[PDB]
Amino acid sequence: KRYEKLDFLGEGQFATVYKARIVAIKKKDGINRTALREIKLLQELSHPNIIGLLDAFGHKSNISLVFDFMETDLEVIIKDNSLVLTPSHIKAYMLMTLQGLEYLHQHWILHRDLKPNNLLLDENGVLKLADFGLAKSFGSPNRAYTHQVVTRWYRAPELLFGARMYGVGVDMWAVGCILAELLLRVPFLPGDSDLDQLTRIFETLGTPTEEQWPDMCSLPDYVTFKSFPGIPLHHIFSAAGDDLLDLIQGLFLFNPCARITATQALKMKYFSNRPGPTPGCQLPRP
Amino acid sequence: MYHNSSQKRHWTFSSEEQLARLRADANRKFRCKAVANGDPVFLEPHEEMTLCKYYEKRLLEFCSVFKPAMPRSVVGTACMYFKRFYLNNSVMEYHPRIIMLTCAFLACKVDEFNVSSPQFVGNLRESPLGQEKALEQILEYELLLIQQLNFHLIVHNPYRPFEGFLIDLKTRYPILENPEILRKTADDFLNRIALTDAYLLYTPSQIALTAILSSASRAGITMESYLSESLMLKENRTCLSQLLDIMKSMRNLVKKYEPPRSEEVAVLKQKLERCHSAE
Amino acid sequence: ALYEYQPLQIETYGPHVPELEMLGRLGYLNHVRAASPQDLAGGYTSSLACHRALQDAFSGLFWQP
Repeated sequence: KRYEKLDFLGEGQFATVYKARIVAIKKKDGINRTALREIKLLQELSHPNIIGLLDAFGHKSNISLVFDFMETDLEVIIKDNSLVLTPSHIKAYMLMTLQGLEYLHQHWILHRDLKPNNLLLDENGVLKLADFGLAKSFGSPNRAYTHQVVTRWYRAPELLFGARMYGVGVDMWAVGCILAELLLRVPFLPGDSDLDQLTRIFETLGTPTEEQWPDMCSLPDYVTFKSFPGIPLHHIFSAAGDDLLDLIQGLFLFNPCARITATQALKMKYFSNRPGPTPGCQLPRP
Repeated sequence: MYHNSSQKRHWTFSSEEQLARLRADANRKFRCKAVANGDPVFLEPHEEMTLCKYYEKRLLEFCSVFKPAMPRSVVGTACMYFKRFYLNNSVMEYHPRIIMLTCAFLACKVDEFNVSSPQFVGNLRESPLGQEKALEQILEYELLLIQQLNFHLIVHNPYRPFEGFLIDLKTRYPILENPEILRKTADDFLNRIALTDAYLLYTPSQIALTAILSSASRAGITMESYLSESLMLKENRTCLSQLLDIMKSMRNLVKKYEPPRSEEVAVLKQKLERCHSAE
Repeated sequence: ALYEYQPLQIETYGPHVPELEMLGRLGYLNHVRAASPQDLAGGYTSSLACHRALQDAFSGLFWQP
């Protein structure tokens, strides 16, 4: 329409992404429900740590969504062996993730696809939640959801046990998994199946009991597991200070109610303490 | 949320006069295209308005009998899409029979009410060929509808606000002993309000509260203390006056609402068909 | 350059909504349906529904175009 079409960025299941003059354009059922989901939610959201939908248009049953052009994502940062992730860098990434998530959760929307590659960074080091193709409003009792959301490695145990209803805990668990990947530079819980995912969670964090998770056995795909002791968090995260271990502990609470919210996470001493989060312009670039 | 929504920003208008101007502009902008291409075949804005009221009623009928059961949220969204579409478009350019189905189709996707295309057009009382033709027309106009909505798809309905006030009245307003006795009449008034331009002129919260206080006034219950004491408008007396005037204005829209007459609709339908025969 | 939590400043143009954690104490949850064990097990509480409904009731009640 008014877009130069410069460079190819990537392809997906539902859409293909191109750089255009600078913006990113993502090109009998009718218009794609994943495209409509992205349009309908991002039109109602305006926050510095949420990807901006600048414009939408197309022809027939094909639409082009226009977004801010993002330079990289956390996955590229994490996987880049050259760049060192200092505690200040980790805090900064987590802060922006949580500020975006606090805003999103305030507007009764779950992302449901949090992972380093859906945390896009611009040239100014502003992190934005992107890919709202699985994002969904929450806090309605009538609305029934699917448990297969969140890529397996970042999926919370309540999802892996078939939680139909859930809340911000599905994002916060993925935020813990991202934090764990920022600290280790490798996926925390790389499960090859829904059963291998639950195994790795319980072998690392301990098999939860009815004390730690009151109604775990009421979840429809609950399977009774071997009781593991779980590796103490200080043994996993050797370089993590006590404030960061308290954050990690709260993101990885088995009980999704007890699991810390974005606002609670943001109020934790980890974010208040020294050192302060790295300013956007000083964050590492691949 | 309504308070930072596209609905509030872009689709809540200052007055009926401002609506009538958008609709008048639509009617004369089509006339100027039709004359530029090529008589009393053209519909006047008041006739367009009668047909839109008639088709909005046909959209509600469609959504009411739709299997599987369409949530009220989807129906509200579809009806809002229909109203918004015909602010800036003539029924002489885009047939409201097609646009109303395309409204329902888009609303089902936006409100995450998962139905397949065939089970959607399965709800039409037409031959299999007719249903397949209907589907092709809906798919043709789905992008048109989204364009004319300016890609503002989330609609804030008064129904959740209505639930929030009932929780609040049950919790903080024991003077109203059982607030659930207001539900039926307040719902009846919400339906009537929906037939007007109210959805384009007031907030969903204002609409919901108007329905509740109207239902209270019919019951004989003088619950102005809820506004002053519970909602804390005794502090801000101008905010109270402003709120009472919105609700009076909204009660006045419903009183002066004329439904389309059968004999009038028949004549304008024939006139509408004649406009689409030639284009 | 240390971080300090500031709450999100979003004008609602309507009455004050009570905090999520206060809804139980203030008696709101007596008028919303109880979350089932399975709902609770996933982190869905009756407080979420109730809080969303009050926020929607109060959002823009005072706002004029």
